Amino acid sequence: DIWWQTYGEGNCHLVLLHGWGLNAEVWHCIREELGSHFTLHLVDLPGYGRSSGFGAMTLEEMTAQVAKNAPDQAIWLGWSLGGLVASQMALTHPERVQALVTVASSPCFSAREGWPGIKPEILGGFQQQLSDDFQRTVERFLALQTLGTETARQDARTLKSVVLAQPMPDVEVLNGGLEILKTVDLREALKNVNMPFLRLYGYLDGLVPRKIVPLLDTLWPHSTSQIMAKAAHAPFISHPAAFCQALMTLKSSL
Ligand SMILES: [Cl-]
Repeated sequence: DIWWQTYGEGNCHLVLLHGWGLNAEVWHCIREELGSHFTLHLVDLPGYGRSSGFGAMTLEEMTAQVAKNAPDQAIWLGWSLGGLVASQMALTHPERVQALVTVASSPCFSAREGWPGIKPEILGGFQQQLSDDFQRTVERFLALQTLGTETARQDARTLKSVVLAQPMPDVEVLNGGLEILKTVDLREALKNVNMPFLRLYGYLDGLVPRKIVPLLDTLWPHSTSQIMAKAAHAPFISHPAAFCQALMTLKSSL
């Protein structure tokens, strides 16, 4: 079964989805601040963290499992890979999604024609590297997410601690997750979501290039965006106050 946790007692439900190679413990730093304003629903994505017994899955397969024991109605907030899951949830069960929020996430992580992103050969390299250098490879992908910030060292340690505090997922699971990043492109599909859609980014993010923000402001006219100036790929860790404020403003606007 998929591991779900409820935290807090706020009058708006908020689902929080973590990124690749991690688990819901990444949200520990913002729980207290958010818990009076939201009831939080924290999930370990299938195959990750405490959600054992799953193998490689496509985004479609993964989201359908996450949906099973998710709350009836909530804001859905996804970080990085979690942002793809939240997006797919908005596309499949719009009546269950009060608002879609992505944080440091792209609808298409891989660079393509006219589209900034990660070279797909780089993601393929990480996949290949998992076979013989499993632990360091996971850590090397995570190490990219905190660079250039005021709190880079501390924040990289935070993510590494999250990884090390639980058993490692199966290589199959991790390889499959990179395949989702490498192959999924939700740019066209997301034009059609009609609930509030807020996209948060870190200016210094080395995985999700800030150049995509104006491209998507134009491609997705119903959506809105905010760039945190001094944050990289984990803005809720480096800048929890600004992150929480964005969610307050969203909550009031529903
Ligand atoms: Cl990710």
